[PDB]
Amino acid sequence: MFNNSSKILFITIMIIGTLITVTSNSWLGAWMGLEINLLSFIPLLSDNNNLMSTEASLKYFLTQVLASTVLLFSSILLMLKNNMNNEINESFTSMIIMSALLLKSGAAPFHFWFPNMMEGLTWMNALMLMTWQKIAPLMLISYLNIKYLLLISVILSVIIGAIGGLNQTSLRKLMAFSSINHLGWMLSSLMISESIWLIYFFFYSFLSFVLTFMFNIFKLFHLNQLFSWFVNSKILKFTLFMNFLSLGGLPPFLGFLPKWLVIQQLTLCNQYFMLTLMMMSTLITLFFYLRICYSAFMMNYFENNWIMKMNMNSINYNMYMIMTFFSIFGLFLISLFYFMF
Amino acid sequence: ISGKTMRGGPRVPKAAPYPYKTKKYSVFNAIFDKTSKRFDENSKVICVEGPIAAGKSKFAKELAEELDMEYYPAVDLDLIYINSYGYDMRKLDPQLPPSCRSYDVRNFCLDPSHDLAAQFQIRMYMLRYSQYIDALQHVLSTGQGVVLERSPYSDFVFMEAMFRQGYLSRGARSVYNELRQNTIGELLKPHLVIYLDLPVDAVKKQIKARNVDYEVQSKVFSDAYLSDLEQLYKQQYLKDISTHAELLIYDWTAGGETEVVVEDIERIDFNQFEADIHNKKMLDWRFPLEAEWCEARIKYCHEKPDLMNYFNVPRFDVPELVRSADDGKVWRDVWFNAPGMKYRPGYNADMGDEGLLTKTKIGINQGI
Amino acid sequence: SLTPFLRLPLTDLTGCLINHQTYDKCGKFEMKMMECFEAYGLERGKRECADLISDFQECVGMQKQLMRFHAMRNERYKQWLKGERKGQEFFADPPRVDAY
Amino acid sequence: EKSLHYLYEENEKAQIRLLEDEVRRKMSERNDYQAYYYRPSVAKYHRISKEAADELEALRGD
Amino acid sequence: AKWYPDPEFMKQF
Amino acid sequence: MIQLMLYSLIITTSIIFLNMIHPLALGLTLLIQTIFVCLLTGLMTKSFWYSYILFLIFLGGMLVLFIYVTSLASNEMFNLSMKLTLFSSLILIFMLILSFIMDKTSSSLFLMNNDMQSIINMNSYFMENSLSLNKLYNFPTNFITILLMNYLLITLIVIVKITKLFKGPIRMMS
Amino acid sequence: MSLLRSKYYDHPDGEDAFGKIVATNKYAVSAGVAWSMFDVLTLSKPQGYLPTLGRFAYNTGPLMGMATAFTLTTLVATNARGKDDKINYLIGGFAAGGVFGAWKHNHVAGLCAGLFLGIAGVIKKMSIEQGWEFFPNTPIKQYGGLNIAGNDWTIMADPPKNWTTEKP
Amino acid sequence: SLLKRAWNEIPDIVGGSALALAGIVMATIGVANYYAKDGDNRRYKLGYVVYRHDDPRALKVRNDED
Amino acid sequence: MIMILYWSLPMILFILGLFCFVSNRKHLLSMLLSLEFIVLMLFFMLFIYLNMLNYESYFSMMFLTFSVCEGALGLSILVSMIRTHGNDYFQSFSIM
Ligand SMILES: Nc1nc2c(ncn2[C@H]2C[C@H](O)[C@@H](COP(=O)(O)OP(=O)(O)OP(=O)(O)O)O2)c(=O)[nH]1
Ligand SMILES: CCCCCCCCCCCC
Repeated sequence: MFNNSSKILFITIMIIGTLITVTSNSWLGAWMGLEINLLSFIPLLSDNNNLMSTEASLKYFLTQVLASTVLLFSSILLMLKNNMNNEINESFTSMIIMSALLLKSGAAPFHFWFPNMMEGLTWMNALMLMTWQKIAPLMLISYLNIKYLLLISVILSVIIGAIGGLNQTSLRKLMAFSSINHLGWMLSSLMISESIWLIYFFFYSFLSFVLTFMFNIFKLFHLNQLFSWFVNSKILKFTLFMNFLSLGGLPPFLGFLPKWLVIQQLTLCNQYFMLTLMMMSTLITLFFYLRICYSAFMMNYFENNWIMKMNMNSINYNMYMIMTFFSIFGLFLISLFYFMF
Repeated sequence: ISGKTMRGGPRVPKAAPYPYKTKKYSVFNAIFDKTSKRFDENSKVICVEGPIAAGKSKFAKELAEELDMEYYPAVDLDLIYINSYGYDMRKLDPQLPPSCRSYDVRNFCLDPSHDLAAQFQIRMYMLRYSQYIDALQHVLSTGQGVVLERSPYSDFVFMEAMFRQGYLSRGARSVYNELRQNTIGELLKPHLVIYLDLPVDAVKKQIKARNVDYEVQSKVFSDAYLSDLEQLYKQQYLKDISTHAELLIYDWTAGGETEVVVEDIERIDFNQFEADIHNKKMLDWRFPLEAEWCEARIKYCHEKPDLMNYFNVPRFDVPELVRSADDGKVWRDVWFNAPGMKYRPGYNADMGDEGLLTKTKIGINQGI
Repeated sequence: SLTPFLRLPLTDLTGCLINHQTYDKCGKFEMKMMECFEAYGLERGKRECADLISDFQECVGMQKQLMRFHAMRNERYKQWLKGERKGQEFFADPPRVDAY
Repeated sequence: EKSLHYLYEENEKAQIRLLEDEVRRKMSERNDYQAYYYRPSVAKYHRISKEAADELEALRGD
Repeated sequence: AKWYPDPEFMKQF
Repeated sequence: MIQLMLYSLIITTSIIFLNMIHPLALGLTLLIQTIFVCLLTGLMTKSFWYSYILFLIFLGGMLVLFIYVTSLASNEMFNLSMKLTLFSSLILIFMLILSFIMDKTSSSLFLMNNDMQSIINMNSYFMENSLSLNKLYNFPTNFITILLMNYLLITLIVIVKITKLFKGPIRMMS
Repeated sequence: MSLLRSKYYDHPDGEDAFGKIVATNKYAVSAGVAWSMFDVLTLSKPQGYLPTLGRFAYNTGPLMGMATAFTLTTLVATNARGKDDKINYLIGGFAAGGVFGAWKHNHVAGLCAGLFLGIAGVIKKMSIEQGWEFFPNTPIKQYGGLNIAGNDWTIMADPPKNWTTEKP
Repeated sequence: SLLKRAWNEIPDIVGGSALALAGIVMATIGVANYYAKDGDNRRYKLGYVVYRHDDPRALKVRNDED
Repeated sequence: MIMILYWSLPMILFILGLFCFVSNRKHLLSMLLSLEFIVLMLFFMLFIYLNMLNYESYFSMMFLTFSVCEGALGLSILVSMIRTHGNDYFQSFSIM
């Protein structure tokens, strides 16, 4: 990834381990794929010149090792009682499998490691943590037909990930609490349609992957670093900050589309109350999105005087502005898509 | 570090020099090209030092000529007030607000007690930072060492000299200390430093050896201020650097000669610090693997916008470093609508650039 | 068995990890269950293969056989505690060691 | 007559949407068709391992 | 246009 | 009788392991725990291979962990308690009495040993660890073994990357 | 198989009392024990064997007061008038809000909580008389898109199957 | 050039590499000799195997001399 | 009853190992030893499952390999604590 080819090797074994996990027709192959993914993701997220990155790596290690051992325990119990790879009728060992998967995914009430560890990271490893490391536990939740435990996780995730993100002014913990709130929308789609979950995950990872690039290039680790961020035209900062209204679900931006397809598929499947509970949740998420959006919508700011030129990478800022165009004017591609039929 | 005479001629490179100003060096470029294939005994950073008037430019140019190194003079504020097209932006000050007007070295000398002078000091540190990576791009990628007329490490003494004379408040000192704590830890300390020691009065005599008007009609060049620089240098800065760099102190009351200064360099054994891997001398410049050398070269070539974006820190409690929002918009609509900076400096049709219809190239590590 | 979600060539090694086909007495029953799990599917196989699932389950898990054995052992000790079974004739005749 | 044509088109689209809603509900209720709600399970790996164990019986010996 | 974000607005973050 | 004794010893050592603050008490408790677990695992399989393998694994692991005991938390106080000794002794004598008064046919494991298998099983007459360990090197699951070789190489690369040898030795207050 | 294994709507409303008390207090026990289990370890740690049980009682017992007061108020309002309706659930919600106000020594919380729980009660009564379910079993459960059979990308060859669709 | 340095400083590694290359050549020769003849159909078979005359495995049975 | 007479014990010992893993201990290496204990009890339960089946005990070495690489990851994390801190106290690490 950065500064070493061995990090590219670690990304390769990361992709290999996650794709080994999600393709497994047995829980043991999924478990060993999670072991490969954990092995790959410990060395990225470790840096000896940072005192808090090693603590974040330790928190990730302890949380994933506890969650992987409970997952193997209840998998072995499921094989002990109902000798095939699945269960005919739902029982408590399926709930233990789902709880051990929810500790890996970071959903509430097992969410507490996730923003407490994200303070120790950079932005690229944060993006790998809250997008790709949610492929393997969320795709394994799809094999379990449990409604009450998943519904409790959905309600707790959308309540906590909205409320909890109000207090932090640091962008990493705020974006982690935003990822907890968007995890509840993914888990709410997981028991109605796996394709609609894949679409919400792809567009959420797209909006995460374009909002990381604005913070990775300019090194914006705090809320007032946005207010002190220098741009050569204030209309450019006004346009670049529209991706938070996209991630808040405001039409006519691109991020209204995955929330909208989740709402359409939930109402077709006759769920209305938890959908209404997720309406009140995303207003608070849009509220703490707007405190970032204070830094560009007032058009003139009392700014620091010493900095005069802004600097960026070539290929990273070139790839950033392709997706910022599609995160604003992405609803003109509504006719091109054919997944949703 | 062998000179021109002991080598028997001009310096020959150990390998082909990397075009670091034209080709971007990244992680995928680190496989085919390796950093430590070009390093030799001449690939060291030498920083010449001293007071206000000590003949640093001519001595540093002669040291660059004798040791076959690249000469890097001290950065002034004509690098940003005069852009790449030669247009000086000091003529824009009628249209600009008085809190956004041009402030250079002679504006500090005529008006020491101005607020933006504190900004000027901070600005100078950024400019020194803007050459030091340009020093470290030259040592790592080509294998030829550099000489620096002044260092980014050598600029907090100027801040404390303005602070003890009363030109800066506590808030600007705290701001510049916060930017120094934020930014100086990413740099590599230089290999060798040469300090040209001078008394407090003789530098003033050397002011009369320069005969420029804004330094003789000014007020800052007094007995207490130059003594403050001498005390700050010899009691904090050189003692902090001598734990890493081989310090060489000369008396320069006379004219001096650069050849004996060259001949003292080869008497230093630079391989005696490599016996201990935890030695404080040359600690930042030792690398156990070729991949760590390429890691440092990637950090200093592909992550120069990273180190320039580390300066983005918020400090709003001071009233000297905060630009007004109406004054900021007026400054933007004057400064960025001026000739020479309407667009990126490659693509400016108002200054005679041709072939813009088929041009899609941008400069690597270029200020937009 | 489970299903591969977004199946790739990487599931071909994983798919043959644990199964009863390698020299086991139950695997033919398992094979028959897998036959309708290829025919009806994983979801219709939970309803239309209730006979084939249960035979494999009490063939390899041995649930009903061990509940039968523990009912046979508990009734003998219950008769010994109640006094119907004499302590000298508490256990029956042992099998030959060459048997089974 | 443009309103008549658009009303005919929208009424037929509403009827087909209702019909596909009942078709999808009856398909997801009983899991009958292979297309939408079918969760595919294969007995390919069991047959592969049984075939490999069948070839390994011939190779036992000395 | 008459009011813009002052450092007192900047202080709460 | 021996299996129920191993049950009682594993229960008593697990009570001891849950109550020990000092890392060396945990190390000795898990030494006797892995001894008893190795014997119990052997009872279930026809051959005694994986008990030996698990013993080489768990003696190759805690050999390193003692060096980290002597490098980190070398100085920590042992605290013997009479309550834990009395509790472990009373529970141990109670479970030996309960195992002595128990029917050992009902408490025996249903997993088949090498002699519990019937005479008609021609696969039982082969060499005792051949058909159990065969599928590591057979055609369907050699690729998992390939994946394990590459996984161990990637593990070693990770260990070399996040234990920088050139930063110096490790101790308390380094 | 006891009186603890009872539901709220196993009988028509007003017919049964003790089963409704046991059921509504069972949900109160579950909510209070769950919130106190995520309370006494996480924020305001009691650091004692007895104040932990005191915080358990503090987070549990007022929820029993809520459940018992709402169920008794709904039972009295159902047994008073002949017709069953929504404002019985509304005044039961106001009684539970008064229990909240007695807990927190704040009348304003007691009213606002009474209004909120009355709105919850009339919505639940609309659910039980109109027939719709709050969290129904999902009728449409997409396990994939179109061509879920057609995107098998595996490199191993399939052996011939042992099952046919042909009748014997 | 590099073979003389490896044969001067680490000669046991060079001897082991020669032994391992000889082992790889002998493994190739052994596999080719095993699969040149009918190596999968071994002469002496573990267990007690009986084949009927109409079985396809019956005509593959060897009739060599001990 | 059948779940009680057979394999109910290593669930209890795995729960005790999980409670030993999450207990308030001063050092990280005690948590590493509790990880080794829950590896032992997961080996017990996986070994019961793989010995109901006849010849599928070859998987029991793969779980050992992934568990040893987990322990090696934990040991290298314990080394990387010394690169930043001077200690392995869990109170000394950052709570946020
Ligand atoms: N305010 C301020 N003035 C500075 C700073 N650095 C240099 N100057 C000014 C002081 C004098 O006017 C002038 C002297 O420049 P130097 O001391 O770098 O040497 P000079 O340019 O005379 O070159 P020389 O040594 O004669 O070759 O630059 C700084 O950080 N702050
Ligand atoms: C490095 C590989 C050694 C083993 C090679 C086995 C195959 C040899 C050739 C067989 C031809 C049929």
